[PDB]
Amino acid sequence: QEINRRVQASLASGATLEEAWSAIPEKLAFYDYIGNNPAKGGLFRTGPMNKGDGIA
Amino acid sequence: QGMFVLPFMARLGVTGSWSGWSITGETGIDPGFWSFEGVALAHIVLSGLLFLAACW
Amino acid sequence: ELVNVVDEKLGTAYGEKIDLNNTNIAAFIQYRGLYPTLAKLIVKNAPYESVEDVLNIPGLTERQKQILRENLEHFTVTEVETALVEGGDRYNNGLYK
Amino acid sequence: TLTYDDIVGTGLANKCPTLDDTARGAYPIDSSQTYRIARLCLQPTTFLVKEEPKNKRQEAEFVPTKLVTRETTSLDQIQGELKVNSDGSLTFVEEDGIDFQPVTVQMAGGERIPLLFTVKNLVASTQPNVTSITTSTDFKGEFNVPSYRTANFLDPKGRGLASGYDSAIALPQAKEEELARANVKRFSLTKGQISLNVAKVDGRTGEIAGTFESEQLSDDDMGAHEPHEVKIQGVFYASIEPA
Amino acid sequence: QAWKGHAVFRNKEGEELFVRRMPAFFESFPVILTDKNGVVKADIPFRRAESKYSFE
Ligand code: CLA
Ligand code: CLA
Ligand SMILES: CC1=C(/C=C/C(C)=C/C=C/C(C)=C/C=C/C=C(C)/C=C/C=C(C)/C=C/C2=C(C)CCCC2(C)C)C(C)(C)CCC1
Ligand SMILES: [Ca+2]
Repeated sequence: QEINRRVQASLASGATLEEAWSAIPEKLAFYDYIGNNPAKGGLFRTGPMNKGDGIA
Repeated sequence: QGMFVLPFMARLGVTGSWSGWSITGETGIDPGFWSFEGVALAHIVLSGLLFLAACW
Repeated sequence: ELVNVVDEKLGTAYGEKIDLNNTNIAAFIQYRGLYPTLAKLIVKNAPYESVEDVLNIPGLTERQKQILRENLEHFTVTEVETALVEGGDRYNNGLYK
Repeated sequence: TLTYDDIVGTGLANKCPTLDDTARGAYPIDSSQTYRIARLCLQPTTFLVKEEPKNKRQEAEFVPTKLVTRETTSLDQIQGELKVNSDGSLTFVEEDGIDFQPVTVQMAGGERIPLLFTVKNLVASTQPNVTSITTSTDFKGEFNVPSYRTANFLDPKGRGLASGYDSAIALPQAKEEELARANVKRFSLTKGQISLNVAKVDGRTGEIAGTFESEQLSDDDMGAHEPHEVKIQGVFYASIEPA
Repeated sequence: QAWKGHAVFRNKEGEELFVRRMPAFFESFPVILTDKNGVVKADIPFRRAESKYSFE
């Protein structure tokens, strides 16, 4: 929702689609990814999140 | 292959497996009971019988 | 290099129309007058170089040719795909309801 | 002549009819008439698999195997036209029948080799100038060998060609490149070769029998691994009649 | 997996050269090639500045 809000405001201020999306911080985008959702794990899937999907 | 007991079985005439192979590279041989597996099983059963005798 | 040939085939006319060379026989139920009599002759006499070659099946009645002509627009032909025609899958593709 | 209840459970149902030793005759071929094989039966007795060569690139041999799928191996009730050619040769064109069996044999050491033992779409021809079929007649031909599993078959993870997942769903964020060969099912279609050596002929009835040798690829598990080369040996029976 | 075959080394003059084999004592061993009479004809030098027997 926040990503889409920032993109729309960029588009409304005359940015191209490329510019609007390029203005989204990587850090914000990374929160909007299910591999960072704490309810996606397993009891015996041990270790860092990086051990699963990898080091982002 | 780091085989230690296999050569001792082979030295005295145990050369085949129940699964059909022989250490000389033959196929479709029937080793009878005294395959490597039969030898192993005989030793396990002997172990058990000696264990019981020890208790007595 | 590796391709699922059935998924690939969905990107051709096979995915848009009844492919006389590949499509399972139940598909002919979609239009008036094709199933089961024409459906059987079409599958039995495949493959076809063109849709209009379906009109040349030996033994067709005059009425059958008319019905076929009315439905040429719903037909296509693509290369025979082994995966779709083996196993008698054109007669029963393991799909029911 | 035996009934179903005579045969049921004996293993006889998987054997081809035989002809007696007296059947060393000749069956006249009239190039003006049409002919058909009313019943072709193929009964394998031996399955040999070509060993995957160590790396010497020397002679890789066909080795014996153990059948593990029981008396379920024979091809039968096969029919088709028997053409008489310009040169006096005969050509059998297989049209229909029970012309395939899945078969699993086991190599020494445990490796199981599934194959679709088959003569699907067999076209087999004799030598020229076959005025009569005798114990010198033979057929040589090619046949199709389609994928052992057909397009709907789903692997233990639910992946398939015409149905199923197209990825390894249990490894959601795995890199997909190294799993492509497992994820993308492919349908094999290759050729096999067969010789039928006529050993016995009933000139009166038009029944022939003898031995066969066929060569074909085994299962490749929808493109997941390399097939093995298989040699199948056995006996056959065929009944020839004016069409 | 497989024998590569027997390697025969030759110099520019076409004389056969023979690699000196490693004795069991040595964890590492230099690469020295001699003619049939044991005369040094080629080697892999350590110091290059005064090399006379390099393969090059
Ligand atoms: C509050 C406790 C707690 C929590 C929440 C964590 C959390 C974490 N640790 Mg830490 N840690 C702890 C205490 C804890 N730790 C203790 C006490 C030690 C010393 C052993 C450590 C040493 C440690 C190391 C060396 C590592 C971690 C790592 C991690 C991460 C991965 C955890 C994992 O894979 O668990 C797996 C959990 C399980 C598989 C659950 C165990 C369930 C047990 C076996 C059940 C027992 C049942 C019982 C026997 C039944 C009895 C029945 C009877 C009554 C009848 C995670 C951030 C990893 C990491 O990524 O670090 C950077 C890592 O490498 N931890
Ligand atoms: C019951 C009879 C029996 C038989 C037929 C076998 C057979 C076998 N065993 Mg088993 N074994 C047995 C009982 C038996 N075992 C018992 C009771 C034990 C527990 C001690 C073992 C423990 C055992 C081990 C640890 C191993 C075997 C192994 C083997 C294989 C190789 C044998 C070998 O090289 O011997 C070699 C034996 C000798 C060289 C004997 C030496 C005799 C000395 C020198 C005698 C000196 C004293 C004498 C009194 C001197 C005077 C002599 C006089 C004539 C002048 C063979 C399949 C091998 C194997 O392949 O395992 C899978 C192996 O590693 N066995
Ligand atoms: C001849 C021969 C052989 C050999 C053999 C042998 C070597 C044997 C043995 C054996 C044995 C080695 C035996 C044994 C045994 C035993 C026993 C019989 C036991 C027992 C027991 C008991 C009875 C006990 C009891 C008890 C308990 C359990 C607990 C506590 C209490 C009491 C004490 C009560 C062979 C194979 C080469 C081949 C061919 C021939
Ligand atoms: Ca013959």
